[PDB]
Order: sequence, then C-alpha cells, then structure tokens
Amino acid sequence: ATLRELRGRIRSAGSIKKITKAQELIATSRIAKDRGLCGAYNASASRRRAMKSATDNADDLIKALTLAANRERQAQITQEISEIVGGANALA
Amino acid sequence: PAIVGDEHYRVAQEVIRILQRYKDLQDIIAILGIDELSEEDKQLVNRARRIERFLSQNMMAAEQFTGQPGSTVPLKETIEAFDKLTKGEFDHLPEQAFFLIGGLDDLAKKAESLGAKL
Amino acid sequence: TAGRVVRITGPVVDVEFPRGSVPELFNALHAEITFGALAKTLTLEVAQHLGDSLVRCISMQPTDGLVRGVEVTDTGASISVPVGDGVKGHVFNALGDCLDDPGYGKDFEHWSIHRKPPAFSDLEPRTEMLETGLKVVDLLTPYVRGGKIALFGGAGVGKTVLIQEMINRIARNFGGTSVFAGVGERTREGNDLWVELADANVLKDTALVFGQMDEPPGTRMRVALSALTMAEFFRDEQGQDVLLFIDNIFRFTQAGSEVSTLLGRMPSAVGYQPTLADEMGELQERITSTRGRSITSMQAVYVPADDYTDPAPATTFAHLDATTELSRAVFSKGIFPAVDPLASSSTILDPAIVGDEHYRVAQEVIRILQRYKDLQDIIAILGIDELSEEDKQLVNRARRIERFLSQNMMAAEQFTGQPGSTVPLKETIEAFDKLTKGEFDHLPEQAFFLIGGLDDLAKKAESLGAKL
Amino acid sequence: EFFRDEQGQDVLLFIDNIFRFTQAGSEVSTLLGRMPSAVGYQPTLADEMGELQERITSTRGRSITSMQAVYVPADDYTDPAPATTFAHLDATTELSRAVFSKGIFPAVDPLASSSTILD
Amino acid sequence: EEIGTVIDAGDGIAHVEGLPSVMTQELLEFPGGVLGVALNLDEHSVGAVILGEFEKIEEGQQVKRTGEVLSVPVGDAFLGRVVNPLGQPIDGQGDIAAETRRALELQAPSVVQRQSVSEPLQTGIKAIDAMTPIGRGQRQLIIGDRKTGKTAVCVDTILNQREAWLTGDPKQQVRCVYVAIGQKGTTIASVKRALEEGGAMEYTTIVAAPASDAAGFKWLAPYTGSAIGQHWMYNGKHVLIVFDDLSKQADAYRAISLLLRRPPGREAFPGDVFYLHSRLLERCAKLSDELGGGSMTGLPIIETKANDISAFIPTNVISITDGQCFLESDLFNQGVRPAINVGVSVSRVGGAAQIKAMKEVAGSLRLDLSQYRELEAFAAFASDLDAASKAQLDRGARLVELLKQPQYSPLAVEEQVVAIFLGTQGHLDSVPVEDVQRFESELLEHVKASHSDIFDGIRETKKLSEEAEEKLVSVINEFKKGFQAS
Amino acid sequence: EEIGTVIDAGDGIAHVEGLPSVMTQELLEFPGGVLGVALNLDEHSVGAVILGEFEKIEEGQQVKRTGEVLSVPVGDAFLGRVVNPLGQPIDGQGDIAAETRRALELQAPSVVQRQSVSEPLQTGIKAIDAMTPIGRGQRQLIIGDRKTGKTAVCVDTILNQREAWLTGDPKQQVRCVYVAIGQKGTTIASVKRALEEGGAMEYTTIVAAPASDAAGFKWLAPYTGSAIGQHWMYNGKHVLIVFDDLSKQADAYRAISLLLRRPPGREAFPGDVFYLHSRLLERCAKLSDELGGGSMTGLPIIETKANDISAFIPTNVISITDGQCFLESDLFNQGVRPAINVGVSVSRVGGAAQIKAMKEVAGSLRLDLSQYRELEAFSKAQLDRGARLVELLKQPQYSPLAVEEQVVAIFLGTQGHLDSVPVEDVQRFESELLEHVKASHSDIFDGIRETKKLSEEAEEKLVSVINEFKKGFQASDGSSVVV
Ligand SMILES: Nc1ncnc2c1ncn2[C@@H]1O[C@H](COP(=O)(O)OP(=O)(O)OP(=O)(O)O)[C@@H](O)[C@H]1O
Ligand SMILES: Nc1ncnc2c1ncn2[C@@H]1O[C@H](COP(=O)(O)OP(=O)(O)OP(=O)(O)O)[C@@H](O)[C@H]1O
Ligand SMILES: Nc1ncnc2c1ncn2[C@@H]1O[C@H](COP(=O)(O)OP(=O)(O)OP(=O)(O)O)[C@@H](O)[C@H]1O
Ligand SMILES: [Mg+2]
Ligand SMILES: [Mg+2]
Ligand SMILES: [Mg+2]
Repeated sequence: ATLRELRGRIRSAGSIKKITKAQELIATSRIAKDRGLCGAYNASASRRRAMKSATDNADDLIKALTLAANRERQAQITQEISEIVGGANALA
Repeated sequence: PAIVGDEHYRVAQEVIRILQRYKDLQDIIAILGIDELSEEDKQLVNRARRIERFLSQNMMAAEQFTGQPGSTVPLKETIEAFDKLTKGEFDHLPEQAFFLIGGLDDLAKKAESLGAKL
Repeated sequence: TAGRVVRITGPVVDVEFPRGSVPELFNALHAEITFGALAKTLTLEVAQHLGDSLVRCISMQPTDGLVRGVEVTDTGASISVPVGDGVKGHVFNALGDCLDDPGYGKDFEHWSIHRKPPAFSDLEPRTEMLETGLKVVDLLTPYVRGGKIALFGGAGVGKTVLIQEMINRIARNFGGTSVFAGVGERTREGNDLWVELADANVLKDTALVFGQMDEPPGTRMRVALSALTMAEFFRDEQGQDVLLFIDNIFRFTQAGSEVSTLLGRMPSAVGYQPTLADEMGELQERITSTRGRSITSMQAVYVPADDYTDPAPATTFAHLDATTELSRAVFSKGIFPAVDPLASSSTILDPAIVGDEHYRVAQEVIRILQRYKDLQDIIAILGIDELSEEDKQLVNRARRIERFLSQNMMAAEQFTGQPGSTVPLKETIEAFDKLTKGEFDHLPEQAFFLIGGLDDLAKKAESLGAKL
Repeated sequence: EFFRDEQGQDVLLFIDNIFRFTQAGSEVSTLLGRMPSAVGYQPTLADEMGELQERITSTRGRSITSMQAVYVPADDYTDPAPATTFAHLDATTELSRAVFSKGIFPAVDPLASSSTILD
Repeated sequence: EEIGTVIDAGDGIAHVEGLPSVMTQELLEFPGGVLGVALNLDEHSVGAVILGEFEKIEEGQQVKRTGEVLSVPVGDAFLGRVVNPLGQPIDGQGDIAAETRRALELQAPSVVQRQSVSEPLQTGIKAIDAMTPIGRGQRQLIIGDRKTGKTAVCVDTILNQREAWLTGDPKQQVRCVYVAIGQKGTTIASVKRALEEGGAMEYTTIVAAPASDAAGFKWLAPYTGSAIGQHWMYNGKHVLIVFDDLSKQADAYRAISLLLRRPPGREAFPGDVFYLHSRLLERCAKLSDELGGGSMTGLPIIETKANDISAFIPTNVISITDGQCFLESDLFNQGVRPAINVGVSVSRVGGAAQIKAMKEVAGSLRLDLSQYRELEAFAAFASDLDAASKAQLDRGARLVELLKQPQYSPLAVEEQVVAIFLGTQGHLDSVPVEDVQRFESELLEHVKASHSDIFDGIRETKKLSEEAEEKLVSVINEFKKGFQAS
Repeated sequence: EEIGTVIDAGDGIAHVEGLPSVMTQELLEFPGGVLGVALNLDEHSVGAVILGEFEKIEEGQQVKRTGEVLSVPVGDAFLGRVVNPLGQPIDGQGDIAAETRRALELQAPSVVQRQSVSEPLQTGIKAIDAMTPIGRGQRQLIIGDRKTGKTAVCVDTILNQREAWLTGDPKQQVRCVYVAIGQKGTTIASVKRALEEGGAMEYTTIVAAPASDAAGFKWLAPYTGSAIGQHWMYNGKHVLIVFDDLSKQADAYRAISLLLRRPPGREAFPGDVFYLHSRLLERCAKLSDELGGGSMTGLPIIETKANDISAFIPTNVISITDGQCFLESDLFNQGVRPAINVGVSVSRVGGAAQIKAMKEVAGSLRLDLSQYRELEAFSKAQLDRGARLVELLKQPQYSPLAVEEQVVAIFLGTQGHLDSVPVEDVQRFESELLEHVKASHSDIFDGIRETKKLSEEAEEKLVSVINEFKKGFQASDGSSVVV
C-alpha cells in the first residue's frame, strides 16, 4: 500500500501545482488590472508571490514523492523476485 | 442504452461524471479549501456530495447493524430521483438528508425532520 | 577422539568425529592454522549436528589458511569467559582474553557464555524512574532503573553520543559495576571509550568487552553473550547493581543473519535468519533484573537504511521498557538529541508512576507535537499563513517546544565546545507546562535551542533581544 | 574496431537501443538460471555494460564515437539499467517535439541537453 | 516400545529415523525429559520440532513414541496459574490437578453445533461496547502499531469480568485465558500483577511462551490456551481468550517451517499460515443449547508496522475475525484514548451483542462518527458552513470527547448507557467540548449518589423504560443548573 | 606436487577437484596465468572465484597451488606504479621489485593498538580543511551523486601531499594509494595524468579494476590497495588511501554472491556486504606509538542515486566511517564547486586534528554558513557576508592550497575584509591577494606554518597588507574595494 499511497500523493500534488500555477498567473494579470492565499500579507502581488512559492513547493514535493515512489517500485520488484526465487530454490 | 434505455443510461453517465469530477477536486478542496473552486465547481461539489450520500441506502440485512429497517426503491424512482439530483433540484436540502434513506419520500421526510423542505 | 575438518565455507567449518565422540551443541573445539602470517588457534563453536557424526561449527576467528583434514580437538565445554571483580578495569575480547594485559584473568573463575535466562518466578517488573537530566528523556521517555532502555537510530543520528551521554550521567556517580559491550562497532570508538573512562576514573568500575566490525560473524554474534555473562555474574553472585551498555545489538542480529546464511538455513524475510526472533529473545531475556538484583541495560539499536520496519529493530522493540527512537528528520533540524518525541515510549510514563502533573504535561506536549505533525502536509505547500488562528498559535508553540526538547549534552562538548547542562525533572515539568500554556510564546524560537532549564532560556532570550 | 585499428579511420557507432542490450543480457541471465540482482537485472549488469562501453574509446590517434539511444524504464533515471548506462555517457542530446514544431532543425532541446566537457 | 534415533539436529529441529508407527503430530520423547512433535513424515525420517531445550539433543540419541497426538491437561485447577504451552506450571506454585486431557487439534464446532452470538461481553470501554460491541462466542481482533493500547484493552476487558465472577452464576461468569506469545518475561509478570490487583487471577489463566522460549512453544501457546478454554466452553461455561499476540506466533511458525525446509510463500511465511490462524480462531464459538450453551470469545492481537494493515498476517487475521478494533498512534497522541479508528473498526455481530438500552442509545453512533470525521476533513478550510454542517461538527466533537476513557477505568453497562444517552440524545450540546468529559463524570456520579434507580432499571431490565428516560432527562436538566462550565 | 583439475566452470566461478592440502582463501593458478581464490572447500571439490579472465578457464584444465593465502606483493617499489588487484603492473613499465608479500585479510589493529587521531591530513580544499577537517588515521566518506566532483576532491587531496613529500621526513610524508574500482579506463588515465603533472606519482600507487574488469577484480581491488598501504602504515609511515568507489565494489561482491547462489537481502545485496566494507575500513587506523605510530587515512567514495543518502550501501558506509563530505548535485550545477553541503557534512574525529590558526578562523565560518543557508532560503548584512563566504569556499580543480594560505583566505572571509569587495570578484581578489603575500610579506605564511598559530603581530601585519592591497585592487565593475 506504500506505492499506492505515494502515487495518490503524487496525483494530489500535481493537481495542487496546476492550481497554484494558474492562480499565480491570474494574480500576475490582476496586478496590472477576503481570500487567504496571499501569504503573510494579512499577518494581488502578495498572492502572486505566495502562489509562486506554493507552486514551487508543490513541484519540490512532486519530485521527492516521485523519488520515493521509484524506490518503492524497485524495492517491490526486488522483493517479489526474492520470494519467487526463494520458493524455487526451496523446491530445487 | 440498448438494454437499460436512454434515460437510465444518461442519468447513470451523468452521476458517474459528477462523481469523477468530485474525486478530481477532492485534493484541491483538502489543501486550498472549497472557496478557491469556481462557482460551477462548487455547484458540482455540492451536487456530488448529495449524490454520493443518496447512493447509500438502508438495507434490510443491515438492520442489525443500524437499528433501522431497510428500504426498497423501484428502478423508475431511482432514475427519476438521480436525474433530479444531477440537475440540482435538491441542492437546497442539507447533505445529511440524503444519508441512509430509500426513495424521494424518505428524502422529504428526513429533510423535514432536519428543518428543510422538499 | 579427535575430529577432522571436512568442509570450510568462510567462517563455518564442518568437522567429522568418530562415532560416539560427536561434541555437544555449543561446545568449543580447537583447530590450528599453521600458515606463517595467519598462524593461529581457531576456536570453533558447535552449531549443528549434521548426522553421520559430522558437526557444523562457527569459527570465532577468520578461517583463512585452514586446511581440510586438520585435527580438531573438542574441549568438552562451551566458550567460557573469566568472571569476578578482577574483570573490572580491563578490556576483553569475546573469548575472554584480556587485551590490555594479555594472560590476565586466566586464573579467574570462568563461566560458560551460554546459560538459561532467569526463571519466570524470579522476574519482577521494574517501575522506578532513572532520572538523567535530559529534558526529552525525563519528560517523554523516562528511563527505568533496573529496566531495559534502547536507543534506535539510522546511521549517524547520535546513538553512540547518547550512549556516552548516559555513561556520563548514570555510570560516573554509579555505585555498582558497569559492563560495556562493543558489538560490531568501530574499533577506534572502543579505544576512545577506553581512554575516556580511564580519564574520568570510571574504568576501575567497568569491564569492557569488544568484538568490533573487523571480526568474523561468529565473534560478533557471541561477544554480547560474553559481556552479558560478566554482567550476570555481577548480578547474581556479587549482589551488585549493574549497568550494561551495548553498542550495537543490531550488529548481533546482523552477524546472526550472516552466520545463518553460511549455515545453509533457508532465509526468512529480507534475507534474515529464520531464528531471528528466537536468537534475540534468548539474548534479551538474559539481560534483565530479577527480584532484588538489578541490571539497568542501555542498548543502541541500529536501524538499517532508516527503515524502522526492518525485521531486526522491529523484533527488538518488544524487549524494552523504554525506547528512545532517534530520527533523521529531527537530526536534520539540528535538534540534539535527535529524539522523535512521538515515536519514543516508556512503560512508566503513566500517572500511576510519575504522577498527575508529569503525565499531564507530557501528554499535552505530545498532543501539540502530534497536531503540528498532522499539519505538515499543508505547511509544506502553503506555510502557516493559511492556518486558523488556533492552529497558527499551536504551530508557533510546537516549534518552540520541539526546539526546547533539544539540549546541550555533556558528550556534545567535544563537537561544539559548549559544556552540557543538567535539568532537574521538576524544572523540566514546570518549564514545559509554561511552554504548552503559551507563557514563552513571545520569545524567539532560537532562544529555546540547545539549552538547559529556564535560567538558560532567560539568558539566551536576553542575548537575542527578548526577555523572560 | 576494425575500422579504427586496422584502417586508421574515425568511426561513428550508433546503438539503438542500448537498453535492449541490457535487457537481452537480463533475459539470457534468467534463461541460464542465474539469480536476478536488484530490480531483476542480471548480477553482471555493470560488468557487461563496461565490457561493451570501454571498447568505445579513442586510441592511437583514432576514435570510435558512439551515439546511443537510451530507454529509461518508468522514466526512473535511478533504475539500474539507465544508471549503469549513464555511468559511461559523456553527453546527452534530447530532441524536442516543441523545437521541431517550430521548424527548428535539428530539434535539439538546448536546455534539456547537456555535455560533460562544457567546462 | 517403538524407538527411533536422532540422525541430525539443530536450531530446535531434529530428524529421527525409525518410529515406523509414529503419527502425524505425535508427541515424541527425547532423552532428558525433552519433548518434540512429528511434523514431517517421509520414508527416510521424521522431522520433529523440539518443544523445550534442544541444546541437549544429540545425534544418536534414542527417541520414543508417546502414542499421543499433541494434548494438554485441562481443568479448573488452571485458574490463577501461569503455565507453559504444555500446561506445566511456571509460576513456582506446584502441580496443577488436571481434570482431564484435551488434544490440541480437536475440531471446531460445526455449523449445526452453534447458535447465534446474542450475549454481550462487556469490556467496560465505552467506545467498544457502544460502537464495536463484542458478544459471547465472537472473535474481535485488536490490531494496531506498537504502544497503541492493545494489551490495555484486552486486560481491561479481563478485569471488567470481576463482577460477573463474583455473582457466582456460571451463565454470567467469564473465565479468562491470557496467552502471552513472544513477550518479555517481565512484561508477562506486569500483566499478571495488573490482573492480581484487580482480582482477575481468581478466574484467569495465563499460558506463557516468552521470547526466550523455543519457536515450538511460541507456535503452540495459542492452541494450548484454546484447548484449556475449550474444556470449559464445552462444559457450559463462558470463556474469554486473549492472544497477545498472533503476529509472533506466525513468526515462530515461519521459523519452524523454514528450519524444516518447507517451501516459503509470501514474506517467507509457509503456505498454511492463514490455516494456522483460521483453525485456531474458529474454535472460538457460541455453542448451541444442545451442547450446553457455552462459549469462547476470542480477542486476538495483531501488531502492525508503520500502520500497514496490508501486510500478510494482518490481512489474514482481519479476514478471519468477527470485526476489529483498529488502534492508531496518531489518534492516541491526539488524546483519543482508546485510540480506536471509528471509520474502519467494526463488529460483525452488531446490535445482537448489546443489551436493548445500549442498542437504542448507540444505534447509529458508529456511522455518525464516520460521517463526522469525513465532514471534519472536508470542512477543514470552509468559511461560513451550513447550519446543519456546523451542528454536525459540534455534535461529533462532543461524541468524540464522550468516547474518551482512561486506562483501568471501566464503566458498568448502565453507566455506559447513560453516558452515551447524554451525547446521542443531544444533552451535551449545551456543554463546551472541553468540559464534556468532566460533565459526564459528574453526571454519572450524581445519578450514582441519587436517582440510582435509573441504573438499577437499566441493569435489571436491560432496557431504558420510557419513564426512566423521562426521569433521566429531568435529572440531567436539573444537574446542568449546578454544573460549572469552566 | 598437488595438481587439481577443473570439473566445471561458469560465470567467474570454477570448481576444482583434488588439491587435498589447499588452504582456505589460497590463490590457485589456472593455465594461462589465470588466478583464483579458494572460497569453498568441501570433500568433493574446491569452489574458486576467478580473479582475471574467466573465459580462459576450461573443464579438465590443471590447477596448481601457490602455497600462499590470498595476498599481494608489497614494498616501496609500488610508488609511482599502476597495478591490478593482484599487484601485477599494468602501466607497461616493467617488473615491480616487491619487498615481501602481505595477506589481504589480516585483522585490523585492536582497541589497545591504536591512539587518538591528532595530526591533520591537509586536503588543500578550503571547505573540507575548514569545516570537516581530516586527521591522519581517520576514515572520511566522500558521498554524492554521479558527476558531483568526488574524484576531484580525492585527487586534489593527493596532490596536496607534494609539499609534505618533498621534506623527506617520514613523519610528515604521506604515501598515497588510489584504488579505482569499476571506473572507466579513460578516467583512470586522466587521474594518473593529473597526478603526474602535479608531481604526485612520486608518492602514489594506483590499483586499477576498471569498468571492463570482471567482478572478482572489482571486489578484490580495495583489499589490494589496503594491503599495500598497510605494509607502509605498520612501518611507521603515514598513508592515504582513496577507494573510488565502494558502490561499485559492493555491486561486484553482490554479483559474485548471486553467482554463488547465496540468498540476498536488501537491494539484493548479500547479508555480509556490510562486513565487506567494514573490515576494509577498519584497517585504516592511527597506530599506537608502540606499533610505530603509522597511520592510514581512508577516503572511501560512495555514489548515491538522486542524492538519497538513506539507501542501504550509503548508510552502511556512513555507519562505518568517521564523518562524511556530502557533495550535492544542486550546488554543483549552481557552480558551487567543490559542492560540499554544510548541513550534512561533518568530521566526527577531525576536530582535534586541526591546527590552531585554522580552528580560530573557521569556528565561526561553520556557523555563519549554516545559518546563512536557511536565511537565504527565505540580516541583509549577514546575507552579504554569507554570499562572500560561499564565494570564498569555491575553489578551482587541481589547485590545493597550503594550510597557511587557507588560514589567510578564511581570515579574509571571516574578518569582514570581503564585505567591501564585490561578490563576483571575491575569488579573484583572494587569489591575487594570496599571490601578493607570497611575493612580499611571505614571512606571514612562514610564521603560521612554523607556529601553527596566528599571532597578534602577524594578524596586525596581515590586516595592514590587506588594506594596502585593497588600495590598488581593480574590481571587475571598476569600483575601488577600499574600506
Ligand atoms: N549532541 C550532539 N551535539 C552535536 N553533534 C552531535 C551530537 N550527537 C551527535 N552529533 C554528531 O553526530 C555524529 C554522529 O553521532 P554518533 O556517533 O553518536 O552516531 P550514531 O548513531 O552512533 O552513528 P553510527 O550509525 O555511524 O554508529 C557525531 O559525530 C557528531 O558529529
Ligand atoms: N485508555 C488509555 N488511556 C491512557 N493511556 C493508555 C490507555 N490505554 C493504554 N494506555 C497506555 O498506553 C501505553 C501502551 O499501552 P499497551 O501496553 O496496552 O499497548 P500495546 O499496543 O499492547 O503495546 P506493546 O507494543 O508494548 O505491546 C501504556 O503506557 C498504557 O498505559
Ligand atoms: N573544484 C572544481 N571546480 C570546477 N570544476 C570542477 C571541480 N571539481 C570538478 N569539476 C568539474 O566537474 C567534473 C566532474 O567532477 P568529477 O569527475 O570529480 O566527479 P565525480 O563525482 O567523481 O564523477 P563521476 O560520477 O564521473 O565519477 C570534472 O570533470 C570537472 O569538469
Ligand atoms: Mg555509533
Ligand atoms: Mg501489548
Ligand atoms: Mg569519479
């Protein structure tokens, strides 16, 4: 279930990255021209910077998750082979 | 369509489309919240939550697990009810009205018990 | 009545004996390697009876140079090590040979390194706090006097430094005897420990047994039993309070896996020996207090490839009273000791043993850190700005708490030049009560890093610009 | 090698696809009953790749230069086959659909492509 | 008598030649009092697992048949005793006067030898008794990571049977068997002390196979405990058996099977590990009235790693038992204790394992909490939710508070009925979330001090009468005036 | 004499019947000068791992004893030579007149045969020599992704020992062994060329098991280099051994184990791959004075995949060595070279083996850089200082610095003398300035080198010279860098 979970996380992170990127570009448009995606502004330009940061973080997260997923993929192949060959060796 | 007919098939496909879109949106709703969705996507999310709840049903064999006697919904009532649900005709009812009931009469009764009216 | 070598497969040797003279399991046999540079007397330990009067044995020394057909003599007994007050202050190898004074101890009483664990009716659960002065240990993972403590961690997250810390905090003013087992660890670490103990005047109360990385798997599997035999003698015969330090018990399991492979056994999961749990259980159940006879054991458990689900540490968990799980993620943040406060545990962290206040404060710390961990997915993308005011407040509190669980350690001075600190348990409880209640929320986060008690907190907050 | 060593020529050796060489080696290893290594590749993966690649060299003033199509399983560059191959690679040329669709030939992606001697 | 000879031996396994008439799974005597069991029978030899200390086994030693399949002594004398998987005392209190002997592999009751599970086995834990109720004859898996509270749930269930024991009525009494498999000896001793303080050792037996035991003893201990329980079950008694835990028994069986060189399966487990657990757990049953009406309730424990219930052994055992209580570290650390994951924890007997009053108050509690958790996740970043959604969230937070319970703090079933009634009928809505616990604690105390007839009515009639409901509602409303909401 | 015969041969393994008197791990000669090591000895045959050209082995071939356990020739004649893991020359320069032979699997010095690491082993790399100092007898892991500069660090360290060599004092000289395991032949040739141009082959031996070699040679190479080095170390010499890289040796050993049908574990590695690396690296030690005080410093190299230091082999080696220099690909591609990562890079035991001047100038440097990284992730003055420090730690390949020059450069960075200088010129600035101090005021370097300390008078003169240099330093931008 580790690989299934990692794939689900990768899908979620991809959707988030797409949304944040669209928000960043729309905030760029609205700069030339309530909500909480403005970063530390409460604590358009600020939303643009916050969405840039968020989409970059989503990209970093996708890369890390993909690395972990590929490690799990390789480990699963190796383990499955180990079980198959262990059984075959037992019978041989 | 050849077997179940055009109405059944179209309603089924619409339900599936809505639920698929809702599943696509769930991650965004979880991280960024629902207010960041488009108004059309918010409409779809409300419809989808009501639809998924209305797919649940009080089954007879489940009385022992819920204390509630089961129900049976004729095919025609199912098709008409889900046609209405996909069109947004029950969007004014709380989603909890759609949980573990039978047909539209049960829906009206549960909505009344929760304050709203069908 | 002598046998002869018939097979050699690395550190494992098959020996044929005349019918009727087959040695008993665990008997020590002796063979000779005569090749000049590698000349030595091999100690073999009987591991299996193969049938037809053949035994499979594990060599305690490398078998390089051994020849098929050479004579093998059965000593008639298992490997035995010298016991008594004389072993204190001296360094030994897994066979009981003194390394700092060769020949020393040959005249002492010798005990077989193989014995049964104490009878179940002699066992008494230990619930008594061993106070360390480390904030995180005392608060969240209180150690048990006469109990079993483990330090889990991946490569280089601070296990050995924490073992040295606990030697400093527990062994130095200890009144009883200490036994240190180096199992499959760095030889220079052993030399460093020897020198450090001599400097601190603790060596005279300590027996050091080393079988380190550059040893055959058989020595790495038996050295722990040798050290444990000395500890058992001190516990049972001498009626002494005993400390037992082991670094690293995972190396014992790993050597068992290597030996099992050589012995021809079918592998279990992840290539481990089928008897992994059973070997570990024999060893661990020997390491224990009995009624009126106390051993406090502290063991470092290596976690392969940072995989806490690996069968070796996973099996080790059940044998412990307190478990400090070091985390790579904590280590990466500069937090020393790199304790994972959410994964560590103590069987005595409950209100009945530590009291209502300690338990409540520990539980509130754990709740806040758990909430912070749950928010990490959201924070990793958006930061804290999207959180609700309650969650923002909690996240600020949790960051300060996780920093304040760090501590300048005594053994860390060699790395940072900063002397360590000791925090009384009462002060730790009070300080974390204030922290969870939000009384230090105005102080900057860095003020909580690598300090001791509240006085240090005030001084560092002042040095930064705030004021407590 | 005959062209380089006996005719004293410079040779361009194209290999499409080097991954299929690695995989054929894995299949042969399986047929011969050898226990698979990590991710199911032959235990001698690196040795086979080295024996092939170390023969592609410059010597005595003449060279064999090789352009090799590489398939990356699962797009995973840490997969043993692409990792072993890239242990021997000196440059990468990625041809991009985007660049081709602009009429730019050769359709080399100037940002994706790289070379180990551009220093 | 027939005699074989040891031809090879190691690691707790032996191979014996001869013994032509040995049976599969027969007990074999080795010299020195050591016993074994014949697992592999082929023309050449018998593969035997040594149940004890194998370091004394040598090539050439004589092995004797016993003529007995694996069996253990059984009787009432095992109550209050600690034994090893052969039924031999290990508590140092002398011999146990066995009533008789039971073969370990006697078959489970058939489909027609049982009747439906219909009697509650109260745990004293509100979350379990209201949301995953356990009946008599049920198998309820307690599964979770280390230190999530699995042993605490099982031991508190054992301790909660003391009142039933004191009644003296065997139709009410529950005798308890605690099987410790692969546990450190001091942990078993601490469990025994906990039982002793609560007076549970009067009706409890501990079968102990600590981590120092041979893999054979660890493999057998569940079956030994099951046979001891079955002796009572078939004599009209009610038995609760705890297996702490079956993960270690599966590992011990795998060790034995690999040492015998049987071909491994997934995770190197033998092909019949599922069978190992299923044939054990199907012996827990509710017997029909023709066979005495006895029952044995099973509480197997499974330890998962990294909250991975998809591993081989957890999946097997989940697919065997009549529901599971899933304990989570994240829930535990949040303060949800017992740390039950409500969405995925289920009881497959359901309301049949509850008294009427509990069934009525706790009707849809589990689904309500599941939907609450779903809504909580969905409404995490919602601003200005619906009125109905806000009401659902408030109610669910109150219910979650209501289901928190300290260790060693059992509630009688009537107290649980009243506590649940408070939450599900809406009487906690006016109470702040943070005070919910306190409120319940004080309300129950109040009903205990006066209006104690509400508890009496629930206890004696198993249902909350309409008039008792009216009185309880009035009592709650009156108590709320004096309650100080911090 | 005893003659065995090949009964079967496959995939670098052979089985030989006969040779009743053969020893475990004995070297066996197969026809055509092929060698094998007797791994498994039973009553039917001897399993042998072939070290060399396995394709020449045939059934029925005669096999002869060597009478020698697995061993290599050792002696001073190996300096400046390139050999294979058997000690056979491969540089085409004739025979190597060996002093003696040394068995490959001799045990490491015991806990009581060592002493604390106390003498620095200067690498000439400012980042390492300042932040992860290496003492003689220490094992420092060089770990990173492919093409992150690992070989460059190790080769620069070897090149840095030329000045020590020229003194002729065996207490100061460092003899170098460079073991190439599974490396491309062209890269070994380039390494040898760089060592020759730097005058380093005089005191360096190369053990080569290139990528084209069979697994037996790749598996053996580190032990051969270690034995060559140990011969010198036990004779009171100081040795530096580089294993480039141990990832490939682990792969070779895994191949050999699988071909022997040993059941694997994690990542299909044999259960004793940890032992493979740990017994090798335990033999790098600082000997006690009773044993001569010699030392062997190990620089194992590990290649990670995608910067994953939590994998099996990297974690094994991390748990063997006394610290690691983590080379990050992100830094390398940003032009930060050598691409050392401060957060993960640490010297466990080299803190004591650091001259006093370097300690004084670098103790702050460590903290400044560690905190500047987190700040830059997101004061302004500390940002400028951190940029200047990151610039200062950059270093060209093949150009190690003497410790006195490192002290002066770290002084410049740490004492704020670069706050005025433009970032883009810091490098050039430092270079020119150091050259100035060599041409004139060279007594500063002499004082530091003799005393190993930075004196108050020398510090004052250094500041004066820095100001005078700033007077006439032409920034690329054109602006003066004065004050
Ligand atoms: N309290 C501390 N303060 C500062 N640095 C520390 C501290 N603890 C550990 N370190 C750093 O971490 C390094 C590793 O510590 P330690 O040797 O205890 O790790 P380990 O877990 O035993 O490692 P291994 O798996 O390699 O044996 C130490 O050399 C030191 O650099
Ligand atoms: N309801 C509870 N409230 C508070 N603490 C509890 C509760 N239940 C258990 N605990 C505590 O949680 C810790 C773990 O409990 P327990 O030993 O029962 O868990 P486990 O899953 O069986 O553990 P292990 O992995 O050691 O076998 C113990 O300290 C116990 O006191
Ligand atoms: N200090 C440096 N300054 C500038 N360029 C450098 C430096 N070190 C290395 N390089 C460049 O980086 C290239 C790769 O470095 P190097 O070969 O040392 O890395 P590596 O990690 O050992 O590589 P590989 O994976 O090929 O073995 C070198 O060819 C050189 O071009
Ligand atoms: Mg360590
Ligand atoms: Mg438990
Ligand atoms: Mg390199």
